[PDB]
Amino acid sequence: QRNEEKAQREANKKIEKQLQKDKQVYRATHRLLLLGAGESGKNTIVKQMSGIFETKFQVDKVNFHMFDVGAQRDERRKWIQCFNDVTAIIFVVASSSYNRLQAALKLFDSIWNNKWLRDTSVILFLNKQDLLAEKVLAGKSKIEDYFPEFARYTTPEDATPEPGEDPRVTRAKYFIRDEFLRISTASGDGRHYCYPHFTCAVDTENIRRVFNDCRDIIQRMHLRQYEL
Amino acid sequence: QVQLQESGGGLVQPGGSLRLSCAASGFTFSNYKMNWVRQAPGKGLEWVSDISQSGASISYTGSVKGRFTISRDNAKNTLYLQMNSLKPEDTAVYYCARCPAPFTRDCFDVTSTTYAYRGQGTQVTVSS
Amino acid sequence: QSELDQLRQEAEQLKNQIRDARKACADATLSQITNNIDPVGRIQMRTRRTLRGHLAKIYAMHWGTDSRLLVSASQDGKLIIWDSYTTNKVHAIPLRSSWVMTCAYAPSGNYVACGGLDNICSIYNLKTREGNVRVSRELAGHTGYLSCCRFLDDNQIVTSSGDTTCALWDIETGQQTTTFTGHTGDVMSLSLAPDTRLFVSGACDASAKLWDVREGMCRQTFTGHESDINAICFFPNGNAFATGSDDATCRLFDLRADQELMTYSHDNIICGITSVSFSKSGRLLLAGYDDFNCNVWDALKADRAGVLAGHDNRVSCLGVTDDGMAVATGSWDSFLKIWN
Amino acid sequence: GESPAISSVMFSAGVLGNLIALALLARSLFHVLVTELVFTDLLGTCLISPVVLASYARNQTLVALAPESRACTYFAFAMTFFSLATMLMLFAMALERYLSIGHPYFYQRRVSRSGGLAVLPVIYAVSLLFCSLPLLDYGQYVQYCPGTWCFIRHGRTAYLQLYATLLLLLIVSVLACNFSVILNLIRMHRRSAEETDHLILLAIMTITFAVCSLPFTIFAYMNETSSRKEKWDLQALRFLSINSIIDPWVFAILRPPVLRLMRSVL
Amino acid sequence: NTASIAQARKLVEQLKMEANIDRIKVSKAAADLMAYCEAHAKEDPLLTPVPASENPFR
Ligand SMILES: CC(C)(C)c1ccc(CN(Cc2cccc(OCC(=O)O)c2)S(=O)(=O)c2cccnc2)cc1
Repeated sequence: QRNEEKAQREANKKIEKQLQKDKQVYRATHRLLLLGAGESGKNTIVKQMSGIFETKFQVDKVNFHMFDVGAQRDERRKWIQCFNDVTAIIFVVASSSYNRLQAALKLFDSIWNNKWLRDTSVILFLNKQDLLAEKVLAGKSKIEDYFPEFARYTTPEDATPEPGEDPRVTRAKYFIRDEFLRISTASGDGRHYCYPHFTCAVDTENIRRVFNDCRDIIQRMHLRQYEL
Repeated sequence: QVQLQESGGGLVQPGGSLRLSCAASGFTFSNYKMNWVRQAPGKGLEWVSDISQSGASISYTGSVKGRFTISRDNAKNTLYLQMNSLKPEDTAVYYCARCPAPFTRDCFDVTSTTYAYRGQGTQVTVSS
Repeated sequence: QSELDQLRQEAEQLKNQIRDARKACADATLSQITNNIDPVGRIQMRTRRTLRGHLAKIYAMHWGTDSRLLVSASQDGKLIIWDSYTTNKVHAIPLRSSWVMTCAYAPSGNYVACGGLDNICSIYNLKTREGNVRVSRELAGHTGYLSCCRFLDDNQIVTSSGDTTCALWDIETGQQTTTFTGHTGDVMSLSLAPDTRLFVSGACDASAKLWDVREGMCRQTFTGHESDINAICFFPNGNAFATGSDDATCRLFDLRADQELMTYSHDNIICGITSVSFSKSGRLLLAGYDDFNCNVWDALKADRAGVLAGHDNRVSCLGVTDDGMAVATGSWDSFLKIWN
Repeated sequence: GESPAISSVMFSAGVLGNLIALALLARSLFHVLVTELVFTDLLGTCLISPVVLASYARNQTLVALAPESRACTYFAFAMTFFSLATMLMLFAMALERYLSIGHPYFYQRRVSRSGGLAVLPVIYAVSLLFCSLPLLDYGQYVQYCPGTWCFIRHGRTAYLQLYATLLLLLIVSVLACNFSVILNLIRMHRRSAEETDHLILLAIMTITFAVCSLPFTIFAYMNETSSRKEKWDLQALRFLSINSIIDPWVFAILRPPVLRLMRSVL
Repeated sequence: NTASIAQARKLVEQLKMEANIDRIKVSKAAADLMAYCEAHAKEDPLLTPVPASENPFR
């Protein structure tokens, strides 16, 4: 008849007026995927800010959600496709580990070249630099025997480091950063960028770095509407 | 079924040479990028090397570059790894892995604890 | 070890024996005795409806047994119950976790299940006594993500998980009644038989298994594919089933001959299958792909006889109604379409 | 005898550019804005230009107003209304681009595509208000020395200065928005391609807008004697017109991909 | 070592238990599938176009 149909239309209109309020909140939020190498220092970064843990924070009246997979297996070729609409993948790399550095490199290469993660940008945090400085000044722990091109590598001219550090620490850090940036500049399809950084447990500037990098990501996303 | 049978292992003096082979069955060998991984005693799985579909793109880890050489015969569906001037820290169980999807440039979980498209591996022992 | 060595040798011997029995039971190809029938010609469907209202990509979708009400689950955190005839939204459940990957409808129409990356299958009651739609239960106990939930009745539910195990739960009590182990990879999809005594499951180890619900053991194993299996569906009579994998190939396996009957593939297809389904008669096999299209296959002649090309992103879910009148399709572009 | 050559080629180029630009989009908020812009320009062209074309064969520079007795009133009304409409549409597009590149987060939530269709309705409303203000005899329309067009009369009224200052404010705002977007593009090119080609397109757009719209405003603050006698008030409007002609070209045809691939091949 | 013995036990017993299955020939099962597809070809609205009057999605 008509009574049930008008009741259904009332219910649909109420549902839609609620879905509008929900859509206005879904657009003001930016979801981030915290995907560390595991026992690599992501715990400190989430301390600074079931099956999946979530951390909400706010910077300059902008809301961010950061997700970290908890009770999952070490295979991630199926549940990572869920995170292709996430605005940024925060990739933590324990730079003091060197073979976990090659494992992190292979993980980054698989994420960068994936078919569904091909439009998602990566904010790369090269953490744990204090132990790296300790090991490179001590000379007991080598990067040469695990990366044979450490020698022959001349520190680039740009990106002057902080003066409180031994130039060998700078050489090692920029070697690792270039190791990641070679993969990142592997050419091809993707429409995505890598924003590498140098962090530690002492820093408190990480949320603002993520804020500015997501700002640049959103700017480059808007800039694509002015093309074809 | 997807079967990967490795052979060629054994015990060799330091500085010797070997050639491990991997025979594949149950899938189009030419559509998949192949990997050689290894597990050392008391340690986890480690990625050693890999080769692409045609064979033009080849990669090794840091500690084997210049010594090992990987190759694949698509006509006989075989994956070869020639190891030269082995060192005592090369003793490990070597596995021939295939990464899960064809025509892709990413191989996600070849180094996972439980991965279906691996082999049983051959023991390569270096001693005198 | 030598014990391990002889165990592996015995396993290989039994494997060879099973392969010999299979090859003994294979006399004529399905494509050899079917070449006498006439082809289905050309099947060309039209987009009758288009349901809008989801914000993010849609992972799951399930028709109701009344062939009218539909459920869809999207990654914005929404479980929307639609009226498919008049396009009106009947319900909109907000979820506790935004990463829902599966959804199911009760055959009675009274409950709706949904699960995801939170390792829980939540049961919502749609017929609350003069109230709203509220969660009835939260079945927890899996160790990996939850890939599929399916109702047996208002009190039993079978689930697939990312920890390589399937489970059978009693909704009233809330504890796992049965646990089906044996897979070596993440279980991606499960399918109930017309009668609810058996069900098949596909995993990331390129194999499918047949489980008996009451006993809880694995009857048969099928290993025709060469990559991850994403979709599975029973034949309308329950004596065969179809799977789709990442090697860009669908396959129709038999339950009585215990081996694969037909292979649906084409060289121009280099994308994986995300969902498969059968029509009411079982003559059509619909398959959604990663190249944004859906293909209709002649399940007996193995030749493609139609295309459903209306989606802009990856076709994630695909379901034929229980009376065979319409086909719902949900994609990652946040739109469900009805075809007929 | 005064040849129609200047009007013929200009009208032809305008209509053909509008049609070529409309074809390639007839199949985001920027899409809605560009389609409304080209629609407005083409509609204004079809509703205005045939009228000035008409008084060329129906008179040998003798009957300026041959068709009717109040036709130039219609011409002046259409002219003012369509100029306000095109200028306001360009202002809306520049403001959209400015918020998109300058304040991304704020633009991320508040501005949605659905509210994009409403820009045309409110622009037409305010344009009808500010262009029908004189039609109630608050101003005056008069035919100009070439005889082929009618427009606001100099002196005895304060309407021409108001029109000129409104268009000047819109022009200054458009230029400020374009320069801010250029600054932001340079900054995001220095923090890091496509930024350079976006810069090329936006720079040529800013130059062709600032050169083809200021002549009218400067020639609208001068004496009626030196204006009509020196015959500059005609080019003052012809430049605004060729601005309306150029806009769809650089908004739809010379998209940054096209310019990028051209500079790559060359 | 001993952790693999248990799973090898599991696999070998599963193979022993699923090796004893009566497998009919492909001919009879394929003929059954053909008979089912032919007996229900009359009730498949997707296989044949239904009149636009009784189609609920007209
Ligand atoms: C609304 C807007 C798009 C800005 C506009 C404004 C005015 C005209 C008329 N035009 C100018 C004109 C002014 C005064 C006199 C005159 O007459 C010329 C003569 O004979 O001297 C011609 S237009 O040239 O027709 C032409 C150019 C570009 C696009 N569409 C039409 C058209 C379009």
